[PDB]
Order: sequence, then structure tokens, then C-alpha cells
Amino acid sequence: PKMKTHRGSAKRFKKTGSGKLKRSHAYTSHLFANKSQKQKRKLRKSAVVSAGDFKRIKQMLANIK
Amino acid sequence: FEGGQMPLFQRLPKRGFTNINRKEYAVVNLDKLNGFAEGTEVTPELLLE
Amino acid sequence: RLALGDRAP
Amino acid sequence: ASKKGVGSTKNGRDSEAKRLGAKRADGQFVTGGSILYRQRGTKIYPGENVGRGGDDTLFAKIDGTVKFERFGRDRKKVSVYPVAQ
RNA sequence: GUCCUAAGGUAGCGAAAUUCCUUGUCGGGUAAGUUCCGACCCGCACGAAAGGCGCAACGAUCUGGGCACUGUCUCAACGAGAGACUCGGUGAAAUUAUAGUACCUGUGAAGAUGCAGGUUACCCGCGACAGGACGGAAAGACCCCGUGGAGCUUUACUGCAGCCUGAUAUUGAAUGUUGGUAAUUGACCUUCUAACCCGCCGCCCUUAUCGGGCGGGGAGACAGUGUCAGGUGGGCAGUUUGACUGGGGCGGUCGCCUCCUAAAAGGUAACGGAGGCGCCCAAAGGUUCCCUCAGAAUGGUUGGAAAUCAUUCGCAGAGUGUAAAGGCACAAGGGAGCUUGACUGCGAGACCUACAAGUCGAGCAGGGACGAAAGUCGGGCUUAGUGAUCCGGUGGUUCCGCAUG
RNA sequence: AUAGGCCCAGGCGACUGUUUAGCAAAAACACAGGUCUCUGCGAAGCCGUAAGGCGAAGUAUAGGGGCUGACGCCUGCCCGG
RNA sequence: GAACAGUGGUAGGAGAGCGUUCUAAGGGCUGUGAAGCCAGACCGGAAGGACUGGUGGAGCGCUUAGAAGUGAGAAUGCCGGUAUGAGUAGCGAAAGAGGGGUGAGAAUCCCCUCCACCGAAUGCCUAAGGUUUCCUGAGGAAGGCUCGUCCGCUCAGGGUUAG
RNA sequence: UUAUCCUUGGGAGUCAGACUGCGAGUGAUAAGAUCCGUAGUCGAAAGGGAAACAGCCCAGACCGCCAGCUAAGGUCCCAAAG
RNA sequence: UGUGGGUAGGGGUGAAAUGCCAAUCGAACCUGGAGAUAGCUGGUUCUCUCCGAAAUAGCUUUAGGGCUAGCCUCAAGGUAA
RNA sequence: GACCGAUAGUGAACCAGUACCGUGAGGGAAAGGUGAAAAGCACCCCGGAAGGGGAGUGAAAGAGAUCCUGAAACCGUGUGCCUACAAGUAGUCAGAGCCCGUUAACGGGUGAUGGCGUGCCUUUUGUAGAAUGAACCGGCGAGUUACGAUCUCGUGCAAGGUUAAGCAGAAGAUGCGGAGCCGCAGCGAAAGCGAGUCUGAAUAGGGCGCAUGAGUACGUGGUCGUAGACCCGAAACCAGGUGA
RNA sequence: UCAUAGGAUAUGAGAAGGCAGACCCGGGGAACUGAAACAUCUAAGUACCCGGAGGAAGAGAAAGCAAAUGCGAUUCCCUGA
Ligand SMILES: [K+]
Ligand SMILES: [K+]
Ligand SMILES: [K+]
Ligand SMILES: [K+]
Ligand SMILES: [K+]
Ligand SMILES: [K+]
Ligand SMILES: [K+]
Ligand SMILES: [K+]
Ligand SMILES: [K+]
Ligand SMILES: [K+]
Ligand SMILES: [K+]
Ligand SMILES: [K+]
Ligand SMILES: [K+]
Ligand SMILES: [K+]
Ligand SMILES: [K+]
Ligand SMILES: [K+]
Ligand SMILES: [K+]
Ligand SMILES: [K+]
Ligand SMILES: [K+]
Ligand SMILES: [K+]
Ligand SMILES: [K+]
Ligand SMILES: [Mg+2]
Ligand SMILES: [Mg+2]
Ligand SMILES: [Mg+2]
Ligand SMILES: [Mg+2]
Ligand SMILES: [Mg+2]
Ligand SMILES: [Mg+2]
Ligand SMILES: [Mg+2]
Ligand SMILES: [Mg+2]
Ligand SMILES: [Mg+2]
Ligand SMILES: [Mg+2]
Ligand SMILES: [Mg+2]
Ligand SMILES: [Mg+2]
Ligand SMILES: [Mg+2]
Ligand SMILES: [Mg+2]
Ligand SMILES: [Mg+2]
Ligand SMILES: [Mg+2]
Ligand SMILES: [Mg+2]
Ligand SMILES: [Mg+2]
Ligand SMILES: [Mg+2]
Ligand SMILES: [Mg+2]
Ligand SMILES: [Mg+2]
Ligand SMILES: [Mg+2]
Ligand SMILES: [Mg+2]
Ligand SMILES: [Mg+2]
Ligand SMILES: [Mg+2]
Ligand SMILES: [Mg+2]
Ligand SMILES: [Mg+2]
Ligand SMILES: [Mg+2]
Ligand SMILES: [Mg+2]
Ligand SMILES: [Mg+2]
Ligand SMILES: [Mg+2]
Ligand SMILES: [Mg+2]
Ligand SMILES: [Mg+2]
Ligand SMILES: [Mg+2]
Ligand SMILES: [Mg+2]
Ligand SMILES: [Mg+2]
Ligand SMILES: [Mg+2]
Ligand SMILES: [Mg+2]
Ligand SMILES: [Mg+2]
Ligand SMILES: [Mg+2]
Ligand SMILES: [Mg+2]
Ligand SMILES: [Mg+2]
Ligand SMILES: [Mg+2]
Ligand SMILES: [Mg+2]
Ligand SMILES: [Mg+2]
Ligand SMILES: [Mg+2]
Ligand SMILES: [Mg+2]
Ligand SMILES: [Mg+2]
Ligand SMILES: [Mg+2]
Ligand SMILES: [Mg+2]
Ligand SMILES: [Mg+2]
Ligand SMILES: [Mg+2]
Ligand SMILES: [Mg+2]
Ligand SMILES: [Mg+2]
Ligand SMILES: [Mg+2]
Ligand SMILES: [Mg+2]
Ligand SMILES: [Mg+2]
Ligand SMILES: [Mg+2]
Ligand SMILES: [Mg+2]
Ligand SMILES: [Mg+2]
Ligand SMILES: [Mg+2]
Ligand SMILES: [Mg+2]
Ligand SMILES: [Mg+2]
Ligand SMILES: [Mg+2]
Ligand SMILES: [Mg+2]
Ligand SMILES: [Mg+2]
Ligand SMILES: [Mg+2]
Ligand SMILES: [Mg+2]
Ligand SMILES: [Mg+2]
Ligand SMILES: [Mg+2]
Ligand SMILES: [Mg+2]
Ligand SMILES: [Mg+2]
Ligand SMILES: [Mg+2]
Ligand SMILES: [Mg+2]
Ligand SMILES: [Mg+2]
Ligand SMILES: [Mg+2]
Repeated sequence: PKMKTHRGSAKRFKKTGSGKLKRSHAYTSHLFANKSQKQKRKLRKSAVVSAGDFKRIKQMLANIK
Repeated sequence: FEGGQMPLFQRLPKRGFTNINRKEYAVVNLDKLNGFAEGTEVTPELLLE
Repeated sequence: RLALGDRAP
Repeated sequence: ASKKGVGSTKNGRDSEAKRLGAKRADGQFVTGGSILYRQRGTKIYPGENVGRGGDDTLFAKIDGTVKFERFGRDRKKVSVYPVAQ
């Protein structure tokens, strides 16, 4: 049978032009009183998946174009 | 699986939605039109053919 | 044949 | 085999180490922004072209060469000087 | 007397099938009695139908003591038979890395036939004995561990049966009565009979204590049953019931900050040594301007050791919201005026780092605060004061909106 | 050849019975007796989805369940949970 | 080809190879003796490969490539065979003795004599169950814990009669 | 002077360590103890020495040789050499 | 005590020991789901060569497991860092 | 039929769902080969027979029914060398003596005596281990395959590459089949814009892209995923039956 | 009372049962297992039991698909993915 996409990951990552994985930041749901504006400003912007994590998860997103 | 450490995908938030009515166009750059003959009526049907 | 065995509790 | 009861300690806590101290060497070339020294208080003062952050971090305001140098009798500063150009 | 309780254990029994201390103490029995019997009562922790205290008879019951009796013993001897032993016949088994398989002291995964150094020993059997081969037998039942089971429990969690209760259908007819609505609909009580029910009687199908039919009688719109609902519910079911740990349990701990251990970068363990935190402040924030603290001596109304006043001395012996450390007197400490930068968009570049996060940041733009200006200001002397994702709420929104709006 | 040893005193269970086939026969279970409690008969209780049954061809002097355990003397106080 | 340097190794990474069965294509071998098996003092850096002789009596190599049920010393592995213990433990409650006979062979079978054991049974009958074990004749490979001429065993025949 | 180093990609294994020396804690300035730091060796390392003896001293086994020089440790005999 | 019958496994039966239900009982036996699952133990078969670890950090219902990092290897680059 | 060849292949090549086990449901084996042909050994001899020795038959009887081959363990007979003062993981290196004579080699067998030397495996910080496993010998006995993913290598074509089902055709190659798939463009949650785009008021800055061009189809190999997924092994759980 | 229930007789190549260890349509319907525990979820409408078949079954001639110049019963394969 075909490999199944990991649907949780597919809802959270996106493949960039060069084959990096774009992601959002954690700590962006609630408790904004406890985080500084600088933190909040930075967590708002997207990020990339780390090398160590990418090798762990790349096959889970193999089908995604 | 990370042996019970909360997995990376679960630590990060879901983002966005998918549009039902998303349109993807077949893009053609000018360089590809350069391959046709001069005074040609370039159309989708010709490009496809 | 012992009740408990060798090095019993 | 009998085993005597034992007490407990009320200690056993410590915070994470904060990796303070010098982050660039005297005579090393730095880019503007480079953290030179992490500290509580001013163990070292900001010299020429150096800034003091909100947590007393000393950082280079220009690109140049790091110089740690005596600041009067008791104190020290760190400065960054532009390269010969 | 006082405190407390729903009430404070009565009678009887008591070192007990119960007594830790304990061989309690005293008496009896014995030459000598941790046992036994009788007393005593500081009952660790008896006690009245999970009965209390007695009790004739009964017991392959347990306990202590006697008479008799004895190879139980002092302490062993002899004899009989069955094996064992020899010959003839027949002929297994567990075990087994290969073995030409000494001893001592030592060594070594810390207890050696096999290693070292010595000591001893001609080759092969047969009867015997079990010290060793950590002998054989059984992948230790103890103990721990496994996010392994099973049985059992309950005021563990979630369910289910059962049971109770309501609504509604089956379910009809009258009568009053009492709530919205002046004439219409709900609730309630009573009555009726025709549904439904009868593990009542007679008759018939019929040789039938089944069933059905027919006729009486009883009961009756109740019950029973269906659907839905709440309660109860270890009766039953599926499961959960943390880790660290000088074994486990029990105790303690679990995240964050500061110091020491930490070996003069950074980092660095232990159930090592010490403390803090889960905030606070509308100023205790920003800026401009001005300033200097502890303590002591001496003088002085109330007024003292110490209140406020004055002088002198005074690197700080103070302060810095709060633990500690590092800092801080061109103050980061104290005072006053005006303020809200405790800004929005960001951010070259760095630190830290497995990741996730965490930290610092010049500078640019917008629009401001204070300042004459220079300039400073994206909270607080610095470093704790916090929690991913999913899910849900609220506000905003040139986004999407399953034929189209 | 075959054919009770006996006695003094105590614990426990009144007694004859019963039980862990194959490591426990007992002081355990049972028991007659006591008491509490449920049950008005299509009884309660129990088995079964139900029909059908046991209860019982019984009917409160009966039936089911809990606790106690011959007999004797007795069985106190607390209804706050 | 030279020089220079290097070449201990568990987990493990990388490389180069050996051998096995099958297939395809070349090419071959073999009753003047295939494979297998046995032996040997041969050859290759290893896995391994030949040669000679014997046994065997009909199939089999080689080259290149392909494909895999492709390599065993351990799993208290599975199945089979055979050891060790060992001529050892045992031979399952009991009274026999002698004479005669039979026979290839006799403690053990038959006959005789005396002796001994059971006798509310170890006797007689009969259930259940077994199913021919019953009777006669013949037999002795196995079964019989020894032996065996005997037997509940082998082979032949036969045998069970109801108002 | 030496030949490493970095990046990207493929493939792992490891997450029980041990002792020794030195610097600390815990302990009794005990433990072949325990827990860190640091170097070594063992692990995964045969050879020589320390009688024997993973972890100490000397020293790293591609093979062959009936050659030679040395290390630690040794040179009366076992036992090579005073 | 014989004969003939009855009760059946989320169940029977129990003068109660968790006893007994065909040498099986804290839940019989057989077949199937089924090659259950096993972070555990055992085992895993030819050769030589090149290189050659780790027994640590972080997080973990985690501690004898795992994941990322560290350390090994192969390739391709950069190249001399 | 690049399937098995008697421990394989069906449990069953054979009188097998038999024998055997179980009250029952149910479980469930072992066991193929004389020779071309029976020509299956007349006759003689020892023996009660079994079994032999001849004689015959046959290509072969050492093919004689326990009958193709006939390994090993294990059991024997003979004897060249050694062995009754020796302390043995059994060898190894040194070595006389004696006995032999080969795939002819600085040969073969034996081995007085000397030196050195605690099996193999597993598991471990560390095992000669007084830890684990194996009595021995033999056979059998463990990373596979399918479909996906990804990387390396190879090949074809290349800003392109490629067909699936299906139809025809040896169960084939191959031809046809362009539906579809991947790539050539990205950025953004999205509308959308596009070598840019998103954020933002911004012609700022910054993120991801471009400039800094290779993919795709197939094959081998490495690894991953889903499947029992390297093999063997629970206690248990559930379903339907069989038993008083 | 009519009558009905019931009874009797006659006629029926009427039914019954088996079987593929397969395929098919229904009724009923697990658990281990995975989730690194576990309850929602998974395993799976699987195994299994039961009923009904037929040579195939089921489905099927639009109260459909869609959003075009539309398509025109069902089933099955490829693809979408
Ligand atoms: K006594
Ligand atoms: K008594
Ligand atoms: K050992
Ligand atoms: K012994
Ligand atoms: K200890
Ligand atoms: K102010
Ligand atoms: K009992
Ligand atoms: K041959
Ligand atoms: K074996
Ligand atoms: K008698
Ligand atoms: K006879
Ligand atoms: K050390
Ligand atoms: K029971
Ligand atoms: K078979
Ligand atoms: K020797
Ligand atoms: K052991
Ligand atoms: K940009
Ligand atoms: K290519
Ligand atoms: K592949
Ligand atoms: K696999
Ligand atoms: K489940
Ligand atoms: Mg939000
Ligand atoms: Mg002791
Ligand atoms: Mg701050
Ligand atoms: Mg006394
Ligand atoms: Mg006495
Ligand atoms: Mg009591
Ligand atoms: Mg009471
Ligand atoms: Mg050793
Ligand atoms: Mg020692
Ligand atoms: Mg010793
Ligand atoms: Mg030994
Ligand atoms: Mg033993
Ligand atoms: Mg042993
Ligand atoms: Mg064990
Ligand atoms: Mg036990
Ligand atoms: Mg329960
Ligand atoms: Mg479960
Ligand atoms: Mg624990
Ligand atoms: Mg402890
Ligand atoms: Mg606790
Ligand atoms: Mg240091
Ligand atoms: Mg330091
Ligand atoms: Mg969630
Ligand atoms: Mg719409
Ligand atoms: Mg009694
Ligand atoms: Mg009695
Ligand atoms: Mg018993
Ligand atoms: Mg009995
Ligand atoms: Mg007994
Ligand atoms: Mg009833
Ligand atoms: Mg009745
Ligand atoms: Mg009682
Ligand atoms: Mg009593
Ligand atoms: Mg009372
Ligand atoms: Mg070397
Ligand atoms: Mg062959
Ligand atoms: Mg194989
Ligand atoms: Mg074997
Ligand atoms: Mg003998
Ligand atoms: Mg004998
Ligand atoms: Mg013996
Ligand atoms: Mg003997
Ligand atoms: Mg004997
Ligand atoms: Mg006898
Ligand atoms: Mg007879
Ligand atoms: Mg015999
Ligand atoms: Mg360590
Ligand atoms: Mg130690
Ligand atoms: Mg190791
Ligand atoms: Mg090394
Ligand atoms: Mg060594
Ligand atoms: Mg030595
Ligand atoms: Mg070793
Ligand atoms: Mg000498
Ligand atoms: Mg039994
Ligand atoms: Mg399954
Ligand atoms: Mg190396
Ligand atoms: Mg584990
Ligand atoms: Mg890694
Ligand atoms: Mg054969
Ligand atoms: Mg077979
Ligand atoms: Mg039978
Ligand atoms: Mg022959
Ligand atoms: Mg032939
Ligand atoms: Mg043969
Ligand atoms: Mg001598
Ligand atoms: Mg001699
Ligand atoms: Mg010795
Ligand atoms: Mg150990
Ligand atoms: Mg073991
Ligand atoms: Mg063994
Ligand atoms: Mg269950
Ligand atoms: Mg039955
Ligand atoms: Mg019966
Ligand atoms: Mg699970
Ligand atoms: Mg049809």
C-alpha cells in the first residue's frame, strides 16, 4: 500500500522552494500577559524546521508537493 | 516518536485553511513563447498541443 | 519437595 | 537484615547556569551587534563603540577590533576600534 | 476541678488461642519449670449474639502433670528374613563441552581438579562413605523490574444489568375541583366500562392443571409492554492506581531563580551545603533638574538607649520593592516638576542551545514623553514571578464561503 | 491367634456429623437452639431475554435472607456519622 | 611500475571475493564409467579449488549473465540415529522338592508323589465391561521382565441351540 | 612544523562502563564504596614485566626467518644475562 | 453403595477448603480470532580487506526503552579554512 | 512453471485423516527405490530353525527382500610407533629413537623428553569461570516478499520526462492507448500577485524565492513505511463448541 | 341459532436434508492488538454464530451527477489520491 501522509504534520508544515519546511512558532496560543512584546513580535513570524528534526520527520511529509 | 517527549508536530500550531475554489494556472514565461514562429496566434489549445 | 524452597522468603 | 530509617534533605535545588563572561577575545574582529561580555552589573564597563544592554550585556556598536582595557584604578572597560581603513 | 464527646467500656473475665515491655510478680508442682496450674491487675491492644462468662457429656483436638510400661535413651549387643555381595539369565535411567580429572598456600568475576609456586603421587579394578565437583532435578515461588497478566476490594474512574421514578404510546367515557385565558386549554379527585390484564369459576374444542374459544366474575384506563428521561446501583464489566530511590516499601523530592561545592573561560554529579519564586509597583515606570547615606559624639522642652532640631566626624560601615550574587556615591541610592516609550511596525548582528524555547541588540519608520539643547525613553540596578499543542471564548478583519447571493 | 492402658488438671469446640480427591480433619464448616429482618400469595427470594419454573401442589405455627451457635447465668452505654 | 607511508580491533559503516540450487546462451564431459561417497604427502591470501586411486552405476561440469527456500556449532532449537552412566539399578508381596516324560535344548512344559498357601476366599455363581481371550491340533520370530518344548501369544480348524 | 578541518547527503552503533594517577563532594579525609572534574589504560589490545593477576609498568600483533639492537624488568640456581 | 437420570464455564455444584466440575480450576477442555502482544531472554549460518565507536548531554509515566545532539563510516563538494 | 523432490512437496508419493492418543469436541504420525527381466538362489554341506559356506542365475548377489548409493556418530578385529615415578583445556613449538616411502616435497606415521599454554558460545565494567547453552553425529532451522517513500549508482530522453487501465499479441516481447503523474516558479492562511511575493502605512527593513537551470521513466543496491516483517517463546483475552 | 374453531378424506416430482473449508446478500457480532498506559478511537463490521441464496449474487434505468456548447441506468478496472 501507498505511504500515508501524517495529517497532523501536513496541517502544520509547508515545503519551501528549496525543500526546507516552514513552520509556525509555539507559544502563540494564549498567556500573552506573561510574554514581552519583543517575544510576541518574534513568535508571530514563521520559522524553519531544524536539521535534526527534519531528518526525523521528512518521510512523514513525503507525499506533500 | 520522540520516546514520550511531546513530538515536534504536536508542539507547533496548525496554520491556515485550504480554499475549495483555489485556481492554479499553467504558467508560461516569455522565454517559452520565444520558441513559436513570428506572427503566430498563441492559444491554450496550441500551447497544450 | 520443600514447603517454600532454597533461600526461602 | 535490619535497615535504620533515614531522614531527608531540605536542599537539592539550583538554577540553570547562565553562560556568563567573555564572548569575544581581546584583539578579535567583531561585527556590530556582537555580544562581547555577559554579566550581572558592570564587572566590565562599555568603552568606545560599545553598548550596555538591559541585562548589562556589553555589545559592539560597530564592526572592529575588541580591546579589553583598564578603566582607571579599580575598573575595566571593553572597547571596539575600527580597522585601519 | 477542668477540657472534650453521640456516648465515654457496665457485668463478667484478664500476662489470655489476646500481654510489646516479659522468663511480669507471688504461690503450687520439680533437685532444678522461659512451658503448666492458682493468684494479683500498668487490659501495649478482653468485654457482652464478628456474643461475655461458665459448663456435665463428647474429641485420632491442643497443653501441662502422674501411674504402668518399655532399646526412646545411658549404649549398644545378638539373632531371623528382604535387598545389598558372588555366579548364571535378562537388562533400563536421570546426567554428559572434550577430559591423561591430586594436595596445600596463593591468585582470579573477590570461595580453583584444570591458573602460580610448592608438596605429594607406579598402572587397572572391586566393596564401601558422601567432603567437593558452587553435584542432578525445576529458565527462583522470595525480592526487584515490565508503562506484562489474572483473581479480589472499595466513599478510584467510566460504564452496564437490576431496581425505583416521571413523560409519552397502547388509552376510552362521565363528574366535580382548581391554575393561563370570562367563552376556550392544562393539573387534580372521584365514578364508569368497552380496550388491556386475570397463576378465578362454568361450558366446549378434548381422554388435556398447556393453549384457544364462549359465558360469568374480579380488576380497569391502572397495570403490563414499547420509546424517552432522571435516580440508585462493585450485583457485574473495562481499566487506572507516576518516577527518582546506594534493593523496594515508607519518608522526601519533581518547574523556575541565586550562591557554594565547581579544580581563576564556559560547563560539570550526588536523597551534597544554603536560601528564594509562582509576584509587586499607575509609580516603586519615562524624562529633566537637584541631591547624599549608616552610625557615633556633643548640645537641647516634653523625650527615654532610641522620635524630631543643630554641629562635627563619617567610602559607604546605608540604600537599592523582594532571596542571593554581581553591581551601583560622574550613583543604579534620595527628592521634586512634567508625563505614559509599561509605544506600533521591525531589526544588521550576536549569545545560548539536541529540538522546542530563552537572551542581548545598534539602527530604520510611524506617532509621541521629558529636555533650551545634546539627547534619553520599546517598563523596574541586573538575573525568578511561569506552562507547548489541541479545544473553546471574546474583539478586530480589503481573507475563504461547497450552483449563485 | 484375636480382643480397652489408665489417671489428675487446663485451653478450644456443646454433642453425632462435614471439609482443602493428592502436604492442613482442626479450634474451621454444619448443627439443634437464639435473634433480627423480609414476605398477604401471580408472596418475598431465586433461575430465565421471555415463556416457563423453583418457592409450594406450601400460605405468616409458612417461606426467603443476615448474624449468633447445645445448655446455664446474662447480654450494659451511644441514633452524632 | 617506482618511491614513500601504512596494515590490533568489539558495536558498526564501506569494499572485494568464495561456494550452493535453478535458468539462458556458448562450449564440453560421461557406460573406454556421471553425480555421490572414501583416501591421499597437490594448489590458491581466505572463503575454497584440483589431480590420482578406490567405491558407484547415470548423469554432470565449464564460461558469461540472470534468479534465489544460497552457506549453521550454539536457539533448555525440531526430527532421526547412537553413545555415557553399565553389564550397573531392576526383574512387581507368596513353598517347594524329587522321580518320570517330552524334546535340538528343560529350575521354569506335562505326569506322579509328598510338602505348602487361601477357605465370609485365593472357593462357587453372576453384573458391568472386554469381545473369541473359550475348545482341539500345530507352532516358537516377536510378546512373556529369565527360560520355554509352554501360554490369555502365532497359525489352522472348531464351539454359544430356549413358548 | 604537521594534515587536518568544514559543508551537504546515505548508513550506523552507543545512552550498564571499569580501574589507575591527580583535583573535589558524599562517607568515618572507611570501602575493590559512591558521585563529579581531569589524564591514562581496559572496554575493543595480543607481546615483555609485576609468581599467577582486564584496568599497574614497558609496549601497539599484515605474514615468514634457527639474524641484530633495545624498553620495563633483570643477571647464584629454578631462569636468559655480573 | 448400585443402576437410570439433572445442573455446564462471565456457568454449575459447594455441612464453605476457592473446594470440586474426567490425573486440568482464583475461573475446565477443544478449535478458531492467531504467526495475539513481548521496550524482555535466547538465537541469527561463507571469507578477506579498508576505516572504526559509545557506555555522554538534553527531554521522556523516563530510568536495562526511545528520540535529537555528541562520537563512527561511505560519497560528493569546499578546498588548506 | 529460472515451483518441491521423500526431514522437501499436501497431514497423506506407501491401504492416512489411517495407526495411535482423548469420555468427547478434538489432536494426529511414521513409512518411497532388488533387477532390464524374477532369471527371486535347483542341488550339496553345517544347523531344530534362524543364519551361513559352496553351486547356480545375473552385467553386478559386498543387487538376495532388513534388497540403488550407503556419510557421521557409535561398536569391533588386526597391528607400525608409544605407554606401568606420572600432576595432563590435551595442543603447540623444540626433539632424539623406531617404522615407512609420497600429488617428491628443505616427505609421511609415532613420539622419550624440554618450553609455552585455564575449551567454544552467549552475556558482561570484568567470565578459565564456581554465570548461560550444547551428550554426540546427521539432516532441518532466522532481515524475506509486495506495494509505497527516499538516497546513491546505471541507462534512455531532456525543459521536458512518462504512460495506467484497456485492446491486440505465446500467460511473451511489442504496438496502440496521453486519461493521469512528476518537472519546468515562487510567495501567501487566503483572495491573489508572480521573478518575485508575504509582512507592513512604507519606494523601509526582514522572511521565503529568483538571479546562482534539471528533471523524469525504468533497473540494481542501501534505508524507511504498511503488512507477522529477522526467527523462536508467554502468562493472558475473546468467540463458537465438547464434557457431570 | 346461523356459523366459526375443530375434525375427516382426497390431491400435490409442494417443503424438509446435504454441500463446495470458495465467492454473494442479509440478521447478530467479539477480543487480543494499536494508541508505546487507557476509557473516545483502533483492531473491525474483521473472526465467529445465524438466515437466505445463485451460478454468480448485489446494483440498476435519475425525486442522479453537476454548474458545460453539459452529462444521461447499473456494475467493474485505471485515475483522481
Ligand atoms: K517437659
Ligand atoms: K479436653
Ligand atoms: K564468575
Ligand atoms: K560427595
Ligand atoms: K546498598
Ligand atoms: K519622577
Ligand atoms: K471447614
Ligand atoms: K568417482
Ligand atoms: K542443537
Ligand atoms: K477372615
Ligand atoms: K504349544
Ligand atoms: K578518575
Ligand atoms: K465456585
Ligand atoms: K508429515
Ligand atoms: K608438550
Ligand atoms: K546459576
Ligand atoms: K524581499
Ligand atoms: K538521468
Ligand atoms: K529502493
Ligand atoms: K522489515
Ligand atoms: K480494546
Ligand atoms: Mg489566537
Ligand atoms: Mg543478617
Ligand atoms: Mg528589564
Ligand atoms: Mg514463678
Ligand atoms: Mg519432666
Ligand atoms: Mg473479640
Ligand atoms: Mg457484637
Ligand atoms: Mg583473568
Ligand atoms: Mg583476591
Ligand atoms: Mg582459592
Ligand atoms: Mg568446573
Ligand atoms: Mg545445583
Ligand atoms: Mg555443573
Ligand atoms: Mg529466571
Ligand atoms: Mg506459592
Ligand atoms: Mg472491578
Ligand atoms: Mg484491553
Ligand atoms: Mg521505582
Ligand atoms: Mg531506600
Ligand atoms: Mg510517598
Ligand atoms: Mg577551570
Ligand atoms: Mg568556571
Ligand atoms: Mg490533544
Ligand atoms: Mg454558496
Ligand atoms: Mg466439635
Ligand atoms: Mg467426630
Ligand atoms: Mg489434603
Ligand atoms: Mg474425603
Ligand atoms: Mg491428612
Ligand atoms: Mg413469572
Ligand atoms: Mg408451581
Ligand atoms: Mg460463629
Ligand atoms: Mg462463640
Ligand atoms: Mg449489644
Ligand atoms: Mg600494528
Ligand atoms: Mg546435482
Ligand atoms: Mg537457508
Ligand atoms: Mg546438532
Ligand atoms: Mg557383574
Ligand atoms: Mg548379574
Ligand atoms: Mg555405578
Ligand atoms: Mg551394586
Ligand atoms: Mg540387584
Ligand atoms: Mg514375580
Ligand atoms: Mg486356552
Ligand atoms: Mg524370553
Ligand atoms: Mg563515569
Ligand atoms: Mg567503583
Ligand atoms: Mg561491551
Ligand atoms: Mg585505543
Ligand atoms: Mg593487553
Ligand atoms: Mg607471565
Ligand atoms: Mg577477556
Ligand atoms: Mg643462567
Ligand atoms: Mg481434577
Ligand atoms: Mg488478529
Ligand atoms: Mg585503525
Ligand atoms: Mg524497559
Ligand atoms: Mg544520532
Ligand atoms: Mg533418500
Ligand atoms: Mg512428508
Ligand atoms: Mg477410543
Ligand atoms: Mg558395492
Ligand atoms: Mg540403476
Ligand atoms: Mg543399499
Ligand atoms: Mg620419585
Ligand atoms: Mg617409565
Ligand atoms: Mg599446577
Ligand atoms: Mg555483574
Ligand atoms: Mg541467563
Ligand atoms: Mg547443559
Ligand atoms: Mg473479560
Ligand atoms: Mg452436555
Ligand atoms: Mg449422565
Ligand atoms: Mg495500548
Ligand atoms: Mg439479481
